[PDB]
Amino acid sequence: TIRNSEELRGKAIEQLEKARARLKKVEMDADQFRVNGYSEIEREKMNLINSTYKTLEQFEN
Amino acid sequence: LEVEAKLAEGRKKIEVELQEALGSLEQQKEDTIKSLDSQISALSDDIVKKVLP
Repeated sequence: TIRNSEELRGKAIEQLEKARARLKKVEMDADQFRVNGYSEIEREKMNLINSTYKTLEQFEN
Repeated sequence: LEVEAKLAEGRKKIEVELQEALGSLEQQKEDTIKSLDSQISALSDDIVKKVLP
């Protein structure tokens, strides 16, 4: 009986802590992903405007 | 959206630029048609001396 509860508690805490550590890491991945996405969106917006200005100029031609 | 709307407005601005340029060219063409009349008269005389032997 003693060897069981301890193992459960050992294993259990290794697992809660591990799960929350993973949460942190993701909190990290997402955090990273959000920054990348934001930059990509800005560039894409830039894409649209730039290319449409090119299209304008061609229309003027 | 915001970039997209901005681009749409830019397209409208380009159309305004292009619409205006064509009108200016048309006015210029009208003036030219009015202008260089001597070419017309003399231009008319032009063919005459070379059209026949």
